[PDB]
Amino acid sequence: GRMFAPTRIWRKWHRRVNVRLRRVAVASALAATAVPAIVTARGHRIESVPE
Amino acid sequence: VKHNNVIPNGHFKKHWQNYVKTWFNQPARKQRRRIARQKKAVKIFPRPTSGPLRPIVQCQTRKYNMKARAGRGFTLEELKSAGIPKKLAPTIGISVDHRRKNRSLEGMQSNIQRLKTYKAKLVIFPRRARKVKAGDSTPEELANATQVQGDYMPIARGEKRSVEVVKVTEEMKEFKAYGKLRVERMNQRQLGARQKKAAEAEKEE
Amino acid sequence: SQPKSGLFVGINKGHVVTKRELPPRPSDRKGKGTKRVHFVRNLIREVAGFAPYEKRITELLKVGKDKRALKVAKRKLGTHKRAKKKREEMSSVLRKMRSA
RNA sequence: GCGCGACCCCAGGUCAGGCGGGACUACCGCUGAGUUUAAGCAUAUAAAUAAGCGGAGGAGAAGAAACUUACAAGGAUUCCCCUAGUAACGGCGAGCGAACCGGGAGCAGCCCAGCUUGAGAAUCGGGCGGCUGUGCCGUCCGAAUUGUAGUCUGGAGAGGCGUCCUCAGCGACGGACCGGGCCCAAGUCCCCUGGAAAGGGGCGCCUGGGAGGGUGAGAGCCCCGUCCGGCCCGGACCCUGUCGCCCCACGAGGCGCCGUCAACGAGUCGGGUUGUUUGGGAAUGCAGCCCAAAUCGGGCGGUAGACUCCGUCCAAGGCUAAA
RNA sequence: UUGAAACACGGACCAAGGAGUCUGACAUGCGUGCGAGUCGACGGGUUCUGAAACCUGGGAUGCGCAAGGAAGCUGACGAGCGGGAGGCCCUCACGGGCCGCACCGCUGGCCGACCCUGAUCUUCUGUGAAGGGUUCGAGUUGGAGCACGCCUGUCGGGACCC
RNA sequence: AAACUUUAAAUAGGUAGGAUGGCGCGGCUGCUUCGGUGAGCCGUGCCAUGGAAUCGGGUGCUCCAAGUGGGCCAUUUUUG
RNA sequence: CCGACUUUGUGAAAUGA
RNA sequence: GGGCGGAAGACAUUGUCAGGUGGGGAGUUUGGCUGGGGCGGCCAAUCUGUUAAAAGAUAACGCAGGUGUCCUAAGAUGAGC
RNA sequence: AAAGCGUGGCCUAUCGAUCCUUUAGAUCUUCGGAGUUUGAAGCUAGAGGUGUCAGAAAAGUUACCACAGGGAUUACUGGC
Ligand SMILES: C[C@@H]1C[C@@H]([C@H](O)CC2CC(=O)NC(=O)C2)C(=O)[C@@H](C)C1
Ligand SMILES: [Mg+2]
Ligand SMILES: [Mg+2]
Ligand SMILES: [Mg+2]
Ligand SMILES: [Mg+2]
Ligand SMILES: [Mg+2]
Ligand SMILES: [Mg+2]
Ligand SMILES: [Mg+2]
Ligand SMILES: [Mg+2]
Ligand SMILES: [Mg+2]
Ligand SMILES: [Mg+2]
Ligand SMILES: [Mg+2]
Ligand SMILES: [Mg+2]
Ligand SMILES: [Mg+2]
Ligand SMILES: [Mg+2]
Ligand SMILES: [Mg+2]
Ligand SMILES: [Mg+2]
Ligand SMILES: [Mg+2]
Ligand SMILES: [Mg+2]
Ligand SMILES: [Mg+2]
Ligand SMILES: [Mg+2]
Ligand SMILES: [Mg+2]
Ligand SMILES: [Mg+2]
Ligand SMILES: [Mg+2]
Ligand SMILES: [Mg+2]
Ligand SMILES: [Mg+2]
Ligand SMILES: [Mg+2]
Ligand SMILES: [Mg+2]
Ligand SMILES: [Mg+2]
Ligand SMILES: [Mg+2]
Ligand SMILES: [Mg+2]
Ligand SMILES: [Mg+2]
Ligand SMILES: [Mg+2]
Ligand SMILES: [Mg+2]
Ligand SMILES: [Mg+2]
Ligand SMILES: [Mg+2]
Ligand SMILES: [Mg+2]
Ligand SMILES: [Mg+2]
Ligand SMILES: [Mg+2]
Ligand SMILES: [Mg+2]
Ligand SMILES: [Mg+2]
Ligand SMILES: [Mg+2]
Ligand SMILES: [Mg+2]
Ligand SMILES: [Mg+2]
Ligand SMILES: [Mg+2]
Ligand SMILES: [Mg+2]
Repeated sequence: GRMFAPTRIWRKWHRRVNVRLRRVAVASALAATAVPAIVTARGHRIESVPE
Repeated sequence: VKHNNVIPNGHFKKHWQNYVKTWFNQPARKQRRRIARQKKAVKIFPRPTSGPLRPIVQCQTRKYNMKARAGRGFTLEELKSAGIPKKLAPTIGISVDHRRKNRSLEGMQSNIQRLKTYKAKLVIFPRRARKVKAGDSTPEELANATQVQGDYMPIARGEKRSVEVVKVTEEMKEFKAYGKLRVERMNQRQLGARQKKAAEAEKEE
Repeated sequence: SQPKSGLFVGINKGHVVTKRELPPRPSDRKGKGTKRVHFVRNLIREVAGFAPYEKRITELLKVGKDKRALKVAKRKLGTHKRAKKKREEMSSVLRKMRSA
């Protein structure tokens, strides 16, 4: 038979975010990279990088 | 229904799932239109990509009467008074609209000004190689023509916000503008009875 | 016609813009009757004759009962606007027949 | 006992041709339900749908206002956004529901019939023959005067005038899009486990190629490929790019002057009534029946009506890409 | 089911499949962005792994910023009291004073419906100094909203499954 | 004497038990009175040992929403 | 079943206008 | 003699409206309470007294009854009795 | 005479929503191109009625019967 509530193409595949909220998010993505401690905590091997 | 809510009004009683329109081909629409524009430009090299020219006109409809926008074509009267024949304006990239009417010198002269500027900055290649006839342009002029892109004449939509400072005259202060505004509402309301009373003066008096 | 008053309310309200007088267009003469077509329509009028309601309207006018002539013309033609002018044209055709 | 011309109509296995059927995504036309909702149900809703019957193309349909607006007005068609779940409509109940304005996508206008060769059918077809072969030419027969061609389409136009301004083709080489093929970097170097090394360890290399697949297990380097492009072949081409020879006119068009002409689509519009349809409400469309036009004229301005004024357009014929 | 061990129904056993989901409108609660604005959602430009991302327009697109009327139409002339968090002053402190957000209660003003009212001024039916109201508003004297996300609820959709 | 009552219980009902109170002074009124006469309000200054017992943080204010809307037994009053 | 309009033309008298 | 021969004849008849008939046919409805339901009754609106247990609320197809009206006076009031 | 009484009957029952039609009123508003001028819709307050009385427009039969259900509910048994 069918499945219960068969999936349909008109689910909400794409979601919207406020353009200013994308800009806020990308600014706070940049601002976190300028920190060696969080770049390290995110997993990258930074022990000979100069500055 | 149940607890306090706005009363439902869903139009979901027909077979709407047979007519749901999903937009997943939207990016491909954009890409297809872009290829279409690119190849139209390549075919119409070196004509301007914006296509033919358009008039400054006013919008209709009290909501928008104060906002200018682009029209469909210059009326026969503009094309005649600019020295740009009827049959030939679409030939040299000027639309023609046989249906419009001009009621104001201001609009007519504004559209003449657009025509004159366009004819100042238009360059036209000869129909043949060496035969330069009237309306063409010089070889050295033709050698520097490119495909101008975007809106080569932007239409300012509404008049600029200028807020200057002037004297407050007493002949300006004394003006009772609200009373003014009510008085011609009276004039409009009473225009029926006043002209009836008047016409009967001719009938009997 | 003459420009607006310039004040947003009232008799002939709106914004003042200098008015322009529009040169005549074709279809400003649209239907202006012409010599030859009046000829053509005259001749076939005489060759063909009159319809029965046209004849009855002639009779009502040659009696003089113009209200009844209008009323039957309306019941045939359909609208007051056409009934009145068909009555007017049959008054024309009846004066031009008593003229001689 | 005649020969005839036309008209209508026959039969022709006459010469040459065109039609039927098929697939269903989308498109056009007719037809057309009900379960359901309305907590019953009878109008309404389901639905101007499903089913039924037909027609095409690669898109189809629509399309150059007998349009909207009341503005400072706009200006063909189509689709998206908003208008708007709004005006409206509805046992004013459940419910139903568009449009103008504006923003975008794309933009393109055209051609007939009429009054207009009458010193002259200038038009078209078929047979036959010739060639330069999607045609063109010579000749015969025929269609057609119950009108083929030409000018004109309301933005006009026909005339008369005018200094004036605008008109022809053919080659050549390409460019562009389309298809197809051929080729294209680097370890299979040493040790172990293992049926197998594609695994572990060492030493190396490619990388505009670490997409992917194959191969006896986690393969960039064994194979096909992938990146960069290169080379050859063949199509359609009729889009445009540059070169050469041929030089465009008394004809057409444009521009300007004129005032005299200035023809525009009929059982069609319009009206009544009836059924359906619609958001369309004294009736939105459509259809039947009956009534039945006009040329100082006709249709609209979303409340039926008479009058005065105003704005607006010109139907009843046709074609038309793109979105 | 008021009451099941029931002389109430289903159930022999195992394996796998099997039932509140997805969508449009709304609502409260919460988070985030900005905040009298907020949305870039339909388009355009760009994008060398990209149906992604990024930029752009809006000067009026939606919602909000203003409501009352059926419609013509008119459209907020600037708030006091009681109680109160917390801050500050006096006292050695107990106790007192002042300023007093939010919120609750109270009494009013202003705009509009409806009624009432009329000095003046004007284009003679308009304006409206003054004064109003046991009535009415989903008002005002507090700008608080726009967008996205999520849970619950509602309603239409097959709509928890049979 | 359920559809009669003079009389008339018990249990159960309501309200009050202060800081949301009073008194002085000087003001408003378009109400009220013969009238500062009252009624109320307004500003200010004074008082008011917390005004019976016991107990104790509160639905105090609001939002969204679930399930439920078949009841049954007992002591006592009680209708067929 | 029935009336009116329609296909539906031609002309004659009698009563009504 | 340009009639194939008759009969009816602009009536029948076709088309469209209009009225009557039309279970031949279609669609649908056919209330609730109730000591099962049906019939009965209205205990569905609604009044007074009682049940109703000395505030209020309080049920049953409990009891005894009422109502769907009547009135320019049988309303207002003043005087007199 | 006046105090006062009087917004129906001495008090407790005697009655009616939406849509529609109709009526009363302002010297009211709209018919959205501007007017004159009938019609139409409005605004406020009534009436025409739903007695199943918070208000569908509505007769039977089925033994030929069908379905979803019910011990919320009868006829047999048992129980009080
Ligand atoms: C004779 C009339 C009948 C009745 C009304 O017309 C019935 C309507 C009312 C309704 O609910 N919607 C309808 O379609 C029916 C009414 O008003 C009464 C006073 C009297
Ligand atoms: Mg399957
Ligand atoms: Mg359905
Ligand atoms: Mg139903
Ligand atoms: Mg149901
Ligand atoms: Mg049913
Ligand atoms: Mg519909
Ligand atoms: Mg079908
Ligand atoms: Mg087409
Ligand atoms: Mg909205
Ligand atoms: Mg190895
Ligand atoms: Mg592999
Ligand atoms: Mg290789
Ligand atoms: Mg290779
Ligand atoms: Mg149909
Ligand atoms: Mg109709
Ligand atoms: Mg009809
Ligand atoms: Mg076409
Ligand atoms: Mg039981
Ligand atoms: Mg047992
Ligand atoms: Mg059993
Ligand atoms: Mg069972
Ligand atoms: Mg079993
Ligand atoms: Mg499982
Ligand atoms: Mg905005
Ligand atoms: Mg305060
Ligand atoms: Mg408050
Ligand atoms: Mg649901
Ligand atoms: Mg006693
Ligand atoms: Mg008691
Ligand atoms: Mg007591
Ligand atoms: Mg039947
Ligand atoms: Mg049935
Ligand atoms: Mg029953
Ligand atoms: Mg019984
Ligand atoms: Mg009831
Ligand atoms: Mg009691
Ligand atoms: Mg007395
Ligand atoms: Mg009184
Ligand atoms: Mg009495
Ligand atoms: Mg009414
Ligand atoms: Mg109008
Ligand atoms: Mg009533
Ligand atoms: Mg039976
Ligand atoms: Mg039998
Ligand atoms: Mg039982």
